Amino acid sequence: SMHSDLTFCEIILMEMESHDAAWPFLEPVNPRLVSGYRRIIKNPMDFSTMRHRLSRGGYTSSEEFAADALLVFDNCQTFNEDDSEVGKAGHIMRRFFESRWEEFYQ
Ligand SMILES: CC(=O)c1c(C)[nH]c(-c2csc(N3CCNCC3)n2)c1CCC(C)C
Ligand SMILES: CC(=O)c1c(C)[nH]c(-c2csc(N3CCNCC3)n2)c1CCC(C)C
Repeated sequence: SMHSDLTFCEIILMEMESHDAAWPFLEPVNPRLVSGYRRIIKNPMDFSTMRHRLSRGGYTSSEEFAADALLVFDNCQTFNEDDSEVGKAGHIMRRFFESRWEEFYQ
């Protein structure tokens, strides 16, 4: 399971999931709702996958956790136009994440 030293990451992820712009990213991108996603996006990521990975001990370090967070936002900007609803949400969430991360990494 998760080491207590990563509790700050668990909290950041909880706060991300609660954010008004998080709704696109809560669960894996759903083939029932959009086609051609995994054709393009070779490493899908979403907050529920991260939540389960963190809780089971699948992140040994905070850097591995942060890499998956950034993968959510990198995938979003690779697939979606910047002015689309999901594209805009990804930019909001990246800023929110990076602002929280910078409290710890400075
Ligand atoms: C392609 C993409 O990057 C997307 C991401 C990260 N999310 C979503 C999305 C949209 S609507 C929804 N849910 C989740 C589950 N609950 C119902 C609503 N997820 C997309 C598809 C965008 C567009 C093609 C509709
Ligand atoms: C239910 C669902 O599967 C959905 C699919 C495929 N797309 C969208 C979507 C994208 S953007 C937008 N709007 C609505 C009108 N006002 C705000 C912008 N709805 C949804 C609703 C999901 C909900 C979590 C927001």
